[PDB]
This record gives sequence, C-alpha cells and structure tokens, in this order.
Amino acid sequence: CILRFIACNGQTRAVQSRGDYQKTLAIALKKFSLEDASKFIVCVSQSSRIKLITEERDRLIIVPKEKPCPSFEDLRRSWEIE
Amino acid sequence: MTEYKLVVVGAGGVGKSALTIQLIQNHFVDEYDPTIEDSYRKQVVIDGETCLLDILDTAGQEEYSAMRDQYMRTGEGFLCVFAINNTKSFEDIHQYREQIKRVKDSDDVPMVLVGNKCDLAARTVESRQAQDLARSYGIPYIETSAKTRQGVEDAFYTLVREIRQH
Ligand SMILES: Nc1nc2c(ncn2[C@@H]2O[C@H](COP(=O)(O)OP(=O)(O)NP(=O)(O)O)[C@@H](O)[C@H]2O)c(=O)[nH]1
Ligand SMILES: [Mg+2]
Repeated sequence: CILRFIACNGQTRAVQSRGDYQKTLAIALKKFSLEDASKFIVCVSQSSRIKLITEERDRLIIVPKEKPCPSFEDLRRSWEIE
Repeated sequence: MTEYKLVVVGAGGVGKSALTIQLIQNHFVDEYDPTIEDSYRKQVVIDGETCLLDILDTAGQEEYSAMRDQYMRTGEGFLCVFAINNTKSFEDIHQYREQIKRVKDSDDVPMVLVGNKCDLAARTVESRQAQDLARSYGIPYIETSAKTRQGVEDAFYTLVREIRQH
C-alpha cells in the first residue's frame, strides 16, 4: 500500500499505491525525475537473480525496460534486510 | 571516500523537501507534495574533502509517525527545521530534539537548527528566539530560504563540519 522504489543509484522514494501498477510506476518515476512509464520496468533482487516483477515492498528497483540491470548502488541499496 | 548520513527533521510544510532538493537538484520546488520518505545523495567537496552525503528526507505528517525510530537510529547528523512564519513548527523543535537524543541515548548528537522561508514578510518567530534556543542546546543556527537559496549550503555543510568535530 506504501511502496519504496530504488533508482538513480543510492536514491529511494516512497509512494502510496492502490494496486494500479502503471499509475504507481508513473508517480514513482516523477519522484525520481524520469519520463514515461513505458521506458521502465520493476525488478526485485532475489538471492541470485534480478527477477522482473510482473504483477503484485521495502525494495523495488526501477530499471529501464530495454536494459533491465540495476546499478551496483541500486543493488547495494537492497542491503536493507529485516 | 567518506559517507555522511544526514536526516532532515521538522514539522509539516516547513521546507525540508524544498531545502534538500535545492542543494541537490539546484532549483526551487514551488509545489507542496507531502513527503513519506525520500533519500538523496550527492558527490560533494566540502573543505577540500570529497564526500558522499546520504540525505534522508523525513515525513512531517504525524500520520507517518512510527518510522521515526528506525531512521533516527542510523543517522549521523540532524538538521532541525522550522519555518519562521509558523510558530508551532518552532515550539515543535524541542520535542524533536528530545526524541533524537532519546533513541540515540546521548546528550550530544550533531545537530544544526534551521530557520527556513526567511524570504517571507510574514514573521511570527524572531531570530533571537531561535538564537536563544540554539544556544541553550549548544548548537549553531542558520536562517535559510529555499526560494532565494539563502544559507542553504551553509546549513548542510555546517552539519557535516559538525559531525566531524564530534
Ligand atoms: N516562500 C517560501 N516557500 C517555501 C520555502 N520552502 C518551502 N516553501 C514552500 O512550502 C511548501 C512546502 O515545502 P516542502 O519543502 O514541501 O515542505 P516539507 O517540510 O517538505 N513538508 P512535508 O513534511 O510534508 O514533506 C512548498 O509549496 C514550497 O514551495 C521557502 O524557503 N520560502
Ligand atoms: Mg519532507
């Protein structure tokens, strides 16, 4: 209901979503200063692979749809574990 | 390369998100968008020293309360923000100060006091009032204007120059 997106290296932004993946990604990209929700995709670092979430977190990584590999600080930000 | 953690704390609408974005993206956010939680970080050279400061932008709304502990634990410096045309935001600095030194369990944590929106004509809180408070806390006080960009660098830089001496 309240998501945390990781991007632009270390940077994180929090937002409240009501389920609509596209709308939420849009708001999220605004908080980061990135245009259009087509150029981007969400991926969550899982154990040993950058899984690409299809349909739904203290961690979500906004990464470009073209080349979806989060930066090292992006992946490093996932150190946050509870 | 040194990494300094900074946490911006204060009442709602006092200018935390605006001050932050001005130091980083260098431009005045003219709109009010309630912050939940955002973290910025930039490559900066302060006093010849090249550092990477991680800035945590806190939520001013009490509706996003809880979160306070977790982030106040892992933060080296704190800049407490009040708006000079918002008397309650001033009186609120006291309880913020306590919650800081309460979770940290220390009578001394790096902390700068900022008087923002000083570009406005409205002014319900005098500079002496702040001077006196910052004094009794044993910390520095700076008046800023996210709009005119006044003292913005002075504030953040003094906060790191503070952490080092402590
Ligand atoms: N005149 C003037 N207005 C300012 C200044 N800084 C903030 N504002 C305005 O006040 C409004 C709220 O500021 P903002 O930075 O969002 O406040 P906040 O402390 O981050 N609030 P929140 O805790 O909810 O995130 C914005 O419209 C912003 O333009 C300033 O220095 N001068
Ligand atoms: Mg804020």
